[PDB]
Amino acid sequence: DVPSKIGTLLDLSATELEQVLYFSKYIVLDPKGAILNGVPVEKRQLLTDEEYRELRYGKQETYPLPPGVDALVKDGEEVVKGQELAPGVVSRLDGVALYRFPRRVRVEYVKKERAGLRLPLAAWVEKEAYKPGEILAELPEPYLFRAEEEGVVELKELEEGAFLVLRREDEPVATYFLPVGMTPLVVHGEIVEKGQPLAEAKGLLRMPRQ
Amino acid sequence: SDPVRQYLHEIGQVPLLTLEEEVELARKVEEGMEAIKKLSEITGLDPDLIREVVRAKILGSARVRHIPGLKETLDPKTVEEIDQKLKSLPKEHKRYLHIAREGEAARQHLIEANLRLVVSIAKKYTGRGLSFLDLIQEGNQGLIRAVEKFEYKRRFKFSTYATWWIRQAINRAIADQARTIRIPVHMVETINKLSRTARQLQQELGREPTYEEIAEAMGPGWDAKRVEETLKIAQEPVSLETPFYGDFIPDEHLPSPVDAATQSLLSEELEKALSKLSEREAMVLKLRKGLIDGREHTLEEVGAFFGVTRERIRQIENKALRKLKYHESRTRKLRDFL
Amino acid sequence: AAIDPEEEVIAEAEGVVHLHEPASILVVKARVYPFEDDVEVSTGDRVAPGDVLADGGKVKSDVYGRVEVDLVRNVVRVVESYDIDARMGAEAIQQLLKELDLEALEKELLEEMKHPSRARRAKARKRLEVVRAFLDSGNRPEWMILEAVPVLPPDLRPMVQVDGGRFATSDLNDLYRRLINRNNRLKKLLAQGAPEIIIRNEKRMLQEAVDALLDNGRRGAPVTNPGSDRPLRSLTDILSGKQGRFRQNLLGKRVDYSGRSVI
DNA sequence: TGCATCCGTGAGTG
DNA sequence: TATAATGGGGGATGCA
RNA sequence: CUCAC
Ligand SMILES: Nc1ncnc2c1ncn2[C@@H]1O[C@H](COP(=O)(O)OP(=O)(O)OP(=O)(O)O)[C@@H](O)[C@H]1O
Repeated sequence: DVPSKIGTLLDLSATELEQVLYFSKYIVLDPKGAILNGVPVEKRQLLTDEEYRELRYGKQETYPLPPGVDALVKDGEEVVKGQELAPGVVSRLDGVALYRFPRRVRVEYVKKERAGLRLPLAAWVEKEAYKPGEILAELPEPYLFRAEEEGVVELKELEEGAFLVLRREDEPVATYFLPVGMTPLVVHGEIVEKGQPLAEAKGLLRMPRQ
Repeated sequence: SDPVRQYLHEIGQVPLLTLEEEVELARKVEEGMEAIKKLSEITGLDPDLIREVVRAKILGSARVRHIPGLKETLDPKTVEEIDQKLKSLPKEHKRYLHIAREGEAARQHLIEANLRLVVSIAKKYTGRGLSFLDLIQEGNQGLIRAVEKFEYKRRFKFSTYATWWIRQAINRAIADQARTIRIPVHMVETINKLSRTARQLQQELGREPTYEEIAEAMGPGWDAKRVEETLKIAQEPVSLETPFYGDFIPDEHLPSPVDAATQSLLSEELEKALSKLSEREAMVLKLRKGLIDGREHTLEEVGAFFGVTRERIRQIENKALRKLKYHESRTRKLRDFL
Repeated sequence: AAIDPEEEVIAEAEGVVHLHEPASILVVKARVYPFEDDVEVSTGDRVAPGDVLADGGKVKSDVYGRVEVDLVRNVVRVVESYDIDARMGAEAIQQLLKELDLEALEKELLEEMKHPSRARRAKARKRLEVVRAFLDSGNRPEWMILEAVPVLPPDLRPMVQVDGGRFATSDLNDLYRRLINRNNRLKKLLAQGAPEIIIRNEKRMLQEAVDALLDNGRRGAPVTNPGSDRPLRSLTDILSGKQGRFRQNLLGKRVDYSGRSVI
C-alpha cells in the first residue's frame, strides 16, 4: 500500500522491502565485526547472496586441471593472487591450496642395505661417511671392478648409479655398489665367475643424489 | 520478481559434482550414519537425537526446533548439555563426532549439488493440479529421501537412483493434493486407468465409448455400474464465483419465515395436547417419539423411568393417542399440518 | 581404500607418500593449525581470534573463521568467516519492527522537522504521522507481520451440494489449501533439516500463498485454477469493487415484498 | 515518469 | 528402491 | 445479447 507503512517505518524503499521479504537480499541484524570489501558491516545494510556467502562462509575457488597434467604447487602451500598452479592454470586469489583428487600416488619406499666396493688405494678419498652427490673416489685411469664371488647376477639400477647382487641358488653371496661413474658390464640373469669384470670406473665417481 | 527465474538462478550457483566429488560426499554421508550408529552405542542414548544434535551444530543457530519423533525438546540448553557430553569422550570415542559432522556437512552439499535434476524432472509434470514450484518442493523432499538411502558401493551414479525417489515424490504429491476433494492414491490410480482405457477405446472406435465397452475393456469384476459410480466420485467440484454462479443457488439449510412459522405453530398446537392429557401421559409419548433425547426409547427402557412393564406402558401410550385422536375432529387443527 | 578388498593400495614396506596429478586444485582462503593431541573443537563451529582450538589449549586461532577439522592431514582449519547475523523474509522484518521504540523515533523525527531543504520536513512529517498513529492507537508495528493466520468460518465460504448433486465451493478454499500445502511442507522441510535454498524457496512460496489469500493479483501474477485464466477471488476482491461486499450487500440489498411489471 | 485505481441504474434470457 | 538422466515456457488522475 | 433511461 504505497507508501509502504512497514517500509516507511524502517526507512526502507519499496525495492528494498521487496528484496528482503521475497528473499532476494539479506538484511543484517548483527554484523558481529564483519567487513565487506573494506568497509565494516553496518546494521540495516542490504547484502546480496554472494556478499553473504563471502562474509559467512568465506571465499574459495576450485580450478580444473587437465587429465595427466600435474600441479606446479604442492599440498598445504600458501598461494598469492595471480600465482600459477599448473602449466596452464592460474589462481584468482590468495590462501591455502589443496589437492582435490591425486590420480597418482607415488610412494618413496625407504631401504637400508649394506654393499661392498673395491677401488685402487691412491684413487679413493678417505671418509667415515658419504653424503649424496659427494665424490667417493677419483680414478686417474680406467679401472675395472672385478667379481670376488661366483654365481648368477641380479642387477638392480636406480635413477642414477646402480646395485649388483651375486647369488648361488637364490641365496645372495655378494652385494656390490656401482656409483655414478661406474658403467656395468653385465646383464640381469648372467652367470659370472671369480675375477671377471662386472663394471668399469672412469674419471671421478660419486654417490647418487638419492 | 519471478520466483521461477530466481530459483533457477539460485540453483545455478552450486556447481555440478564430478564423479569423484559425488562419491566423496556420498561416502562421507554413509560414514557419518555409521559413526552415529556407533556413537549411540557408546553414549547409550538415541541415534535420532544424536544425529539431530549434530545437524543442529552443523546448520548453526538459525534452525532449532523440537522434532516430532524425538523424546527430548531441542532447545539450545539441552543441545549444549548433549554437545558437552559429546566432548566428554576419549580420543578414539570422540573421533566419531567429527565423522558425524562431516557426514551432515557433506549431506547438505550433496543435496544442494543435485537440485538441478529435480527441475528437469518436474518440468514435464506441469499442468496436473499443482504448480511448477510445488512439484519442485516435493521432488526436493524426494531427493532428501534419496540421499539417506543411497549406497555408493553399488557403483551407480546418484542421478539414476535419485530420479526414482523424485518421481515417487512428485507422483504422490499430485495424487494427494491436486484435488479440492482429496482422494486416496490407489483410487486416483484407478480413475487414471479408467481415463487411459476409455481414451484408447475412443481412439480405436471412432467415437466415445459407453460404460459397457469400458467395463469390458477393464477386465473381470468391472461392470457398467461400477464405472459410472467411479466416474461419479471422480467429479471435480466447480467454483461459485464462476462468471456469479453462486448467486443462482438458494440456501436450503436455514428455515424460511414460512418454515419457521409452521414449526412454531406445530409445537404450539401440540403442547395443547400436553395439557388435555396429563403430566406422565404426555411424557411416555415424549420418550417414545423422542421429544426429549432425540432418540426413540422402547417400551423396555421406558419402563425403568416409571416402574411399569412393557404393557402398562403400551396402555399408557395408547390411552394418550386415542384420547388425542378424540381431541382431534373437535379442534381439527392438526389435519393440514402435513 | 576402495569398493572391494582388492584394488586397495597397501604399503609394502617403510616409506613416505607423495601426491601428483590432482583432478583439480581447491584454493581456500583459510588458516591452518596442526595438532598433536585431542582437539576440543568439532568441524563446522564458529570461532573468534584467540579461541582454544586443540592440544589442550596450546594452539589457537588468529582470525574469525569457521572450523574445518581435517583428520587425514591431522590439521584444524579456520576459514576466514564471521558469525554475522543477516536474515530474510518477514521474520527479520518482524524483529526489526519489534526492536522499534516509537518514542525515540518520535523524538528524532521531531528533531529533523527543523531542517530546511523542503523535502526533509515532508518525509519526517509523514513518518511521524505513521509513528504517532501507532503511538495513539496502541497497536504494535510487528502486527503487520502474521504469525497466526485467521480462518474464515465455513458457511461464509461454503462447499454446498447443488441441484444436480454436484458440489460447488468458494475460491477461498483453494487458496487456504494452497497455504496449508506449503505450511505443512515447510514444517516437514524444517524438521528433516533441509538446505538453505530449499527452505528459502519454501518460505518464499508460503509468502506467495498468503499474498494470494489476502490480495490475489496484487503483486506479480494472480493465481488461477488449472484450465482457466480466471484469478481466484481473494479476501480483497470480496470487499472492494463495485461487486464488493460494501456496494453490493451493505449500501443496497435485494428485498422481499417487492414486484416488477410493465407500466 | 511508473504504478495503482477508478470508470451510471434496474431488469430478461441461455 | 539402483543403466543414465542435473537451469521453464483506453484514459485520465493522483502520488513517489 | 436484450429491454428502459
Ligand atoms: N447476460 C447475458 N446474456 C446473454 N449473453 C450474454 C450475457 N452477458 C454476456 N453475454 C455474451 O457475452 C458477450 C459479451 O459478453 P461480455 O464479455 O461483454 O460480458 P462479461 O464481461 O461476461 O460481463 P460481466 O463481466 O459483467 O460478467 C455478449 O456479446 C454476449 O454474446
